[PDB]
Amino acid sequence: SGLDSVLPPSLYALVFTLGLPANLLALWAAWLQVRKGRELGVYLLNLSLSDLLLICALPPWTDYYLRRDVWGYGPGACRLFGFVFYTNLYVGAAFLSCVSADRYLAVAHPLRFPGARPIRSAAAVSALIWMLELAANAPPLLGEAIHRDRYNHTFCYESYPLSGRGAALANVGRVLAGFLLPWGVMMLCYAGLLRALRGSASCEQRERRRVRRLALGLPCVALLCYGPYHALLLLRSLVFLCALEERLFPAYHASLALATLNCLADPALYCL
Amino acid sequence: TLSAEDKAAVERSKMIEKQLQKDKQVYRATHRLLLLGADNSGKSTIVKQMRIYHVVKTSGIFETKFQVDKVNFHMFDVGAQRDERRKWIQCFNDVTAIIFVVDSSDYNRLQEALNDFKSIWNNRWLRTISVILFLNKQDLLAEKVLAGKSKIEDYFPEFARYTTPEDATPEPGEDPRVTRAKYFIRDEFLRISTASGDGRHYCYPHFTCSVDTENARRIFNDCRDIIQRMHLRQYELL
Amino acid sequence: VQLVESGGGLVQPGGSRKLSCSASGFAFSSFGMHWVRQAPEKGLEWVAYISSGSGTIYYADTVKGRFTISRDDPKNTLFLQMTSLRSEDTAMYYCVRSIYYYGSSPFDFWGQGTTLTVSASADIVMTQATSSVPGESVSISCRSSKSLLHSNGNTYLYWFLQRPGQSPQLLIYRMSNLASGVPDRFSGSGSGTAFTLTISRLEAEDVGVYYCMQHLEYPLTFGAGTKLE
Amino acid sequence: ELDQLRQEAEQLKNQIRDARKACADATLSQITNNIDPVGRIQMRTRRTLRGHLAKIYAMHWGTDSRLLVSASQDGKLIIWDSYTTNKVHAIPLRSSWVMTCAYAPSGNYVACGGLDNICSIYNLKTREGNVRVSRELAGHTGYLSCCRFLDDNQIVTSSGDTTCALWDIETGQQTTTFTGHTGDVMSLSLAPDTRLFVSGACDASAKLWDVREGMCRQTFTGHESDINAICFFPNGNAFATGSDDATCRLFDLRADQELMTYSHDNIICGITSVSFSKSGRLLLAGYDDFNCNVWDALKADRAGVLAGHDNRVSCLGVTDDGMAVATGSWDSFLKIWN
Amino acid sequence: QARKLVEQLKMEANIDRIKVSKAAADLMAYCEAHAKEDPLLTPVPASENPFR
Repeated sequence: SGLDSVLPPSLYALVFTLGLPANLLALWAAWLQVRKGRELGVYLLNLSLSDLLLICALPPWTDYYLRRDVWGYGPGACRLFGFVFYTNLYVGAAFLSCVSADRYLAVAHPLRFPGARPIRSAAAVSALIWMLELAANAPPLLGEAIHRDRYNHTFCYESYPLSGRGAALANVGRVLAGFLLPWGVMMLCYAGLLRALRGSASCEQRERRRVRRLALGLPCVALLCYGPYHALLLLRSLVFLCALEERLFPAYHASLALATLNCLADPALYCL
Repeated sequence: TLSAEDKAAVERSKMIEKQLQKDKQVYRATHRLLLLGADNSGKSTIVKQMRIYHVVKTSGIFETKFQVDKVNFHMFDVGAQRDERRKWIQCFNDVTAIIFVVDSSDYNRLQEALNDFKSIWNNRWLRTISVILFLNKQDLLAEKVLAGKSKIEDYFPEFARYTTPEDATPEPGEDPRVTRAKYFIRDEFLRISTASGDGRHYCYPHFTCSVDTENARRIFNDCRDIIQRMHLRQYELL
Repeated sequence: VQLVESGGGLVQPGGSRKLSCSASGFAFSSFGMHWVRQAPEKGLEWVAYISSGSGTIYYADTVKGRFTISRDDPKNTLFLQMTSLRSEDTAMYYCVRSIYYYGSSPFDFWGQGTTLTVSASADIVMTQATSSVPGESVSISCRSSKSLLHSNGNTYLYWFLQRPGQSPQLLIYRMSNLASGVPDRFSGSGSGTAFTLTISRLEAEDVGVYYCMQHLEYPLTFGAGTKLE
Repeated sequence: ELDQLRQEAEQLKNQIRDARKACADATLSQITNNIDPVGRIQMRTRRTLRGHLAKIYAMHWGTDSRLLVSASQDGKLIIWDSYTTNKVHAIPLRSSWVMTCAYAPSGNYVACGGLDNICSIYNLKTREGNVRVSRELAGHTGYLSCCRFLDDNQIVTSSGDTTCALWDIETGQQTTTFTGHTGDVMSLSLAPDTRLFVSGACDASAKLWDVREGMCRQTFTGHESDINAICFFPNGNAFATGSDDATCRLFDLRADQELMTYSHDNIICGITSVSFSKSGRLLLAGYDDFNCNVWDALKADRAGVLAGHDNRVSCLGVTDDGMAVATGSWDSFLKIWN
Repeated sequence: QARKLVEQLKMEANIDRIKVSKAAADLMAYCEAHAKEDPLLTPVPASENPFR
């Protein structure tokens, strides 16, 4: 422990230096097309909103890491910032899944989607997703924010080892229902999109490769970003159900930094 | 703020907006098509068959209802308008598709039909509007080709050097020479189509007879294809 | 157009009765409708109003909880459910048709009325002049507690004429506009608080009681009215 | 013989052109060079009128300068209260391909027509609460491109076939038919005294007609392509036309000649709607490039640009009191400018 | 049928045409007379227009 002094702050600084303008421009682009009756615009609007909140959450975590694990701002700040960070992380994946499903429906069923006040249904689904994510990530806010230990750490929303299966089954549920359910929906919807346009006489060979690249890439980018963190979380939890933790701790926080790196990829791929 | 009569005026306006919302669903769930053709092209037979199977003296436009798989379709054709076309053709730039019925068994006015299709395809307002052409009257074409009395070579010199494409699929089993002729006509239209399309709009060939009962299904498949492609461009997938 | 309503009779105090107003000859669903009553020998008094689409319902203070108003657009009828009838409800209930858009003419048509008998604050007060006044010219006048001129530019004053047998019929709306069908003899003028109605050449059919109205804010008060003889 | 008649027509045309050149001594640019330019003109969007499902082809202001009728390809006429953006009426049409609309001066009627070849007249003020079709006028063999009210009982219609006609509304029949165009008639503008009117057709010629007599007084031919819009000067002694040659031209009836041309090198799209201001000092003209320009009618200098539409401006109307300019486009939005 | 064209063209030929200079002068005079009564040209103060 304690070789997190370089990498997490580097990634957080790069995110806060480029994504915030990128997220702002993506948010403006998303709003500019909600005005034109579109209903992918609301999903992109909510996604860019989630990314912006995650970016605002980042700098206290950058200080938390550079200051060698201590949470100087106090217990309340731990609850607020950890809640914002860990909820926006899953909200992003949920809205990526919604975008994928919307594109799949609009491509596979053109003469029947959406057809009936598209914006309202999409906004209702967005509100429902936010409610579900907050209701799922509230119990970790229900517990003690900070755990001081001997070795100059004073953890915030972390335990090494965890505390008696209460956080552990919560972690396994969070993995299997905040990743690999929405990512599975992503992969299946994009495969269906690339399969439903096989048989179309309009699409050439060239226009089909572009869709193939996009459909295979966006699931792949999302997986490469959100995969190390959730694989490591599932590993620690399934083990719990300090040798191990002392081994994979730097890998864990490297994975978390790589996971929050998906606030530059989403604006790029979905706006520019 | 605003008085009682203004409250009631705003409430009446809101009622009007609610009625407008109900209209929108129907308006956006119904697909509009424009039917074009010449006097000889059997588009009257096509519209009669479509009207019978599924669902005022100088009137300038006629409307037809038909429904396929619980999806509604409007099919308009112009009745009383003059030969000049460059002005009223602009009203149809939001239609799903244009149905261009051409008589493939004439050989004499077929160049005029090609010119009309060329004008429709390259129109500045009819871009991003795909065309479903029905090379109608196929049975007359077969009869006239197998008769042999009239030949296509003298109207079109290039037919001598033409050969059947490998992608041809003569299903029922017929004389190969009529297949060659009909695919030559299709390829002439497709040449005019692919000269300057630029990928914004496509052209869907079809061989039809006026008695055929698959025309509604065929229009439905083509319109499905157009909407899918349009949706792809609309949901930022390409 | 016509509005025939029925359902009135003797009722013991504290009872209940339902009044229905059957409409025919106009687009019912687009007209907000009111109930207006008058005591056996007094002036008119507003009771209730139900908007088009049933989204806005108002009641008078004296009947705020006792009555409820409702409409049935497909059946093309208007109801007024009355409960716990006090002794101050003996009146002839009128069924009034009103529409609201820019330039519209509210209170344009009135029903015949039903006879109902029961056995033994900061609202605009409209005050008329002494309730008693051919070929001559008469100048019935009126006054209001609050200025009826609004920031829009419309002063909401309505003049109604009630002949001896019939129910009231609109004569002038918004103090300057002659209603459809009223002869050009009538004309209205005013300045915000005081208003006058002028008949240039009185005729035999111009005799009756002239009631005024304010429509700036609910409830809609009327005034006692002046009797021509 | 036919050759003799052709030669006679050629000689008459030559004589007319010679006379027109004789009456030309100083161009209007020279006589106007010594006046102050109007300077830059900035106009801002005050209201946006939403509700139309599809593209808008026509609009007409009311004589009270507050009410407004708009027609859209979805098959509706909406009457807007321009001050409060309320909707006063929503009139569904039998034929959805409507491409003209008018608002009667008395305010009792609104007319509309299009590819149906029928000029339908609607009664706004009925004993019932709804708006009903008062009468449908039939007899044109082409699409009805424009219609204008003279009074509550007379309407003037221009049609796809080369014919304008003056109708009686009580008795459907055509009182007078106006013939002489060789192409589709696209626009129509009544004079302020409602005794003369001009019609611009697709033959690049505009004609001044006589409503009572029924004969063409003059023919104006300066344009290079089909004329899309036309409107009288408020004087009654001039009119301006917008064509597909990307130029607007101002003619005079008394001189019977073209005065000044409003063209720019950058502009290549055609004019689709032309309207003057109250003084006639400004000539607002729509264009196909999504923007409406403002020209100084006396100096041919572009004074301003009205750019707020995401698709081409199809209609353009200046109110009677001059307070506002309304603009409709194919994005289904009207905009009131000031 | 060209006889109708010739007849109408003759009836159009003999009309009284004024000098173009007088016409332009009349246009200038009309535009200068009604300069005050033109909100588009000279904007009205922002308390009298109804679109404020």
